Amino acid sequence: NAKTSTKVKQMMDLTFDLATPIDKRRAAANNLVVLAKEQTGAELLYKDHCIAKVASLTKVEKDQDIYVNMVHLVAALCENSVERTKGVLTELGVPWFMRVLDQKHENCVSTAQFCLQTILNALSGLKNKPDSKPDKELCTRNNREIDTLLTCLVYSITDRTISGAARDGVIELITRNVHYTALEWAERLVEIRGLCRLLDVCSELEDYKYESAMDITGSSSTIASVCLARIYENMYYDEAKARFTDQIDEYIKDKLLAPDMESKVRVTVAITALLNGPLDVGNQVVAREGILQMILAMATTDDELQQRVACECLIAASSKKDKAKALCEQGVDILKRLYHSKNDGIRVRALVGLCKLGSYGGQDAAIRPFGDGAALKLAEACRRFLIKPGKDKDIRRWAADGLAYLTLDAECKEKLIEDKASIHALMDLARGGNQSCLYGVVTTFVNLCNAYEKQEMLPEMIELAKFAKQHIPEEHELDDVDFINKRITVLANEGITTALCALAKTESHNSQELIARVLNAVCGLKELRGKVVQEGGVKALLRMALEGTEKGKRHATQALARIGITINPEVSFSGQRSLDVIRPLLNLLQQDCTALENFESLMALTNLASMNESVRQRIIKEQGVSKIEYYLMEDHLYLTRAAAQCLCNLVMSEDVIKMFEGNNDRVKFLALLCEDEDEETATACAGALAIITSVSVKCCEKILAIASWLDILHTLIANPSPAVQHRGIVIILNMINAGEEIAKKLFETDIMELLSGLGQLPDDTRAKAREVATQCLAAAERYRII
Repeated sequence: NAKTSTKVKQMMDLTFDLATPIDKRRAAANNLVVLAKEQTGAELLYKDHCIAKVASLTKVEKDQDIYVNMVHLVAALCENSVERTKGVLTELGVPWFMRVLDQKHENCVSTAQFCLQTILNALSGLKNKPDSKPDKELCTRNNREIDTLLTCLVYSITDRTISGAARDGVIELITRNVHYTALEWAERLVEIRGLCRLLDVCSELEDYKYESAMDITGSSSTIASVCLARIYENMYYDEAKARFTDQIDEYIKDKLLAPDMESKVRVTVAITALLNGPLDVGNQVVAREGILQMILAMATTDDELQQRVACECLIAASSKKDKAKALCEQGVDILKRLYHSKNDGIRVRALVGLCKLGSYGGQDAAIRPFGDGAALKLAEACRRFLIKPGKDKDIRRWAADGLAYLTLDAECKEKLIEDKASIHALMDLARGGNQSCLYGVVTTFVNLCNAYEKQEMLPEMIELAKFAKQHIPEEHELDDVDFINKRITVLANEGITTALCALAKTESHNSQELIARVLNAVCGLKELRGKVVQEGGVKALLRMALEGTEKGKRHATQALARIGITINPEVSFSGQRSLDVIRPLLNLLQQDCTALENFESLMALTNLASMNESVRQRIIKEQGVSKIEYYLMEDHLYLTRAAAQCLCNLVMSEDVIKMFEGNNDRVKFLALLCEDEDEETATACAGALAIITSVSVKCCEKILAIASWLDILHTLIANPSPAVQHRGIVIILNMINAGEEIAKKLFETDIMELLSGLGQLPDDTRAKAREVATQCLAAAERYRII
């Protein structure tokens, strides 16, 4: 370790003395390198009081590049070290990270969050790997620090010291970690009265700032609602959902005494955020009570502020098919009135209120919603708000909430996709990352792509769904297809991938499902796969494939499968990515997925298995061999080919070979697949079995154990496919060379005679087979000399 030590000190130095200029950065970006996990690397910088030097350099440091690489440095050191972590928590305070968050320069928030995460990780045994759970043990030993960490975060939520960006980053951090049960953060947070604190952020008004104000962003109310909801998803028993709703209920009662306008305006804005979050709780609260009456009342006054706020609440109240049919009675009349307001922000909100109510229920009567031209009319209204240059505002967020409903209508989809100015407006909105417009904009995109969940018809006899099939069902009926594709193309072409990645920041599984639907839809066109990759699609989809809705994950995985088929995986999935993706892809191989999902998975896995022994290795450890194998027994013209082709790349790993050596019919069935009518299927199999017999004497024996293996070997030798026969005679050589007693069973049959017919002949179509055959005869000579 002589070497390492010296460089460390060389770099430590260059970095911290302000002499070295653009030389400083070299040391930094490189400093960070040497720690990278490597213990004998970190152990030192910790020991040469690096943590301290970083605390000095950072308060003075003005170059944003060096500054960031410094925080990475702190993270690198904590990584998987309870010690250096505990140690680091003492030398800088948790509040030192909470300051990196509030630094108002670029890339701070992501990096701050990465340390905090790394810290939370080391303390609890969490590894920064997909589907890692925390060590129950380390969660007890360090529960003091783990908890000191949570309480820090909850107390940062409403802290008026920090700016919006940082508040978001904090709330996000909490959303991400609440679900792990060995941490009990869901419960622990509800004790510290975290819910009230989240609600406080929700009811912070971004327009009119009442005297008591914290700095927020467009995404603050949304981000906070998703948190509220995620926390509730983890109130497991009935008693815990109790404590939750009770805390909320209480928080409302409190605000509703001394009901000045501020107190009223805030409670309703919070209730709105609460419906748009944990819906049941939102509803149990609207019930108790006559807050419905209170809202209607506010909507009826003549102050545009109560109007505004009350609309959003009405709009939010309608999120039940049940409580909307119940709501129209009284409220619709107010909405129609507000729909006539000269106040743009009010009109548009009222318009969304009405589009939402109007949307139920376009399956039931089979009769489409907004008949008789209402759909086109309302859409035109939304178009005008969307383009409206006159207010450069969040009036657009609502225009698009509107189109998320109208766009279910065919004619509407079509006007909209023709309307380039509006497609740009929508792109500019998503591109601007503002989380409050995700639902509207992305749903509109889903609609235009026809990517909404179709009517799912399932089979009696699931086990037979794929058997013997000779064709894979198109996703769309033939009339629709070309219009749909023209549409998906105009989206892809105005950079919908970058725009959605901007939004993918979200922690909402349901929000991720929408995004995953649109990206899958794009990847459905091979010509567009290129773009998606180059606009950063793979990183987003990979996250979305590992954590989300069962359906959302599915869509995201299939979109990755598609990219994998067309952009070589050595490029689209290097390097850690090629490993992370394997688990999700194997899940597309299950019986309840579509033949298309199976096929696109098999194809991608074949490509992935071709990379290195490392990716093969992950495929194996995840039970993948048997999951893929299943398809060889369907007589499916595409599924079986793909599976055979994939398997032909797995046998490159000796560990797979050992599977063929065991007690099973892997060698049997692979040999029988050699007689397959489909050339490519037969080629992959004889290829694979050639590879196997080339390295496994035991496998050559298993072949001789097959019912009428000689019949099988005749078929190979005389195969019309010059490729199969080449692979086939190679198998025979591999057996001959495997041992005298295998060779002898062979020499007892007409095989050697047969093979003496394929004499050497360099320029022939079958030159290769002739060559291997000549060597077969020659091998049988070595034996006879003895």
